[PDB]
Amino acid sequence: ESKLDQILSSGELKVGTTGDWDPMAMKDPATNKYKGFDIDVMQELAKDMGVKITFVPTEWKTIVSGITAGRYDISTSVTKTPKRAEVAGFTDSYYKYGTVPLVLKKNLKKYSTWKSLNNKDVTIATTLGTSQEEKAKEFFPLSKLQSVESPARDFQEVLAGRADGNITSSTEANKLVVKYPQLAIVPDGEKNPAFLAMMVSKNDQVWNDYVNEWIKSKKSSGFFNKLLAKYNLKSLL
Repeated sequence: ESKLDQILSSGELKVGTTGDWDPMAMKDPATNKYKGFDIDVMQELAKDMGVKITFVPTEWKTIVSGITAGRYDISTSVTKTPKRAEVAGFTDSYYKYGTVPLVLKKNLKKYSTWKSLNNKDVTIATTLGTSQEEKAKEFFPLSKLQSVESPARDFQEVLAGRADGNITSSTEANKLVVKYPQLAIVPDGEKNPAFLAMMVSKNDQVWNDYVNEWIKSKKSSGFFNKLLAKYNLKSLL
C-alpha cells in the first residue's frame, strides 16, 4: 500500500496543477482540457503506468500545501527550493533556468555583460515590491532603478527607452524575445540557477523513487528533449 501501489491498484493518478502557466500547464478556458509541457509529461507517465489522470486544481499559493495534505499524488512543475524541500518531496529536475538580463538589441554590444549594467549611467527597470526587484538591487547596486508599479511591466520600460535593461527568468526572457524581437538576452550567463521539478509527498518515498527512475528513462529516450523543443523551452545546462 505504497502510494505507488495505490496509484497502480486504483488505476488513477491525481495530479495537482494550477492550469495557468503558459506553456507548462494551461487549462483551456473553453474545452476545459489541459495542455502544455507538464500535461504532456503527466499523460506519458500515466500511459506508462496504465492509469487514468484526475487533475486536481490548485493555485500557486496552495500548490505546496496540496502535496503535503495529500490532495493529489504529484504536482506539475514548480521551482525546487530548500524551504519547499523541508515539507515536500521533489522528483529529479528536467528543466533548469536562471535570471538573465534583457536589453534592446541596439544596446546589446554596449550592455554585453552583467557588469556593464551595474553603473550609475544605467537604468534598470523593476517592478515595485517584488522579489525580482530585490534581486536587481543585489545585481546592480550602482544603477538607477526605474521601479514601476504593477501591473506595469519592467520590460516595457526597456522597450520604451525609459530603462536600459531589466531582469527576468530565462524562461520568460525566451518568450519575450519572440514577442518583442527588439529585445535580446545579454549573453553573459545566468544568475541564481534554479530547477523545475514535480512535487510528491515526503511520505511517498517509493513513489518518488519510481518517478525519478521514470524521468531518467525519459531523459535517455529523448522524450524530454522532444518536449522541450515542442514548447520552445531552452533548459540551461
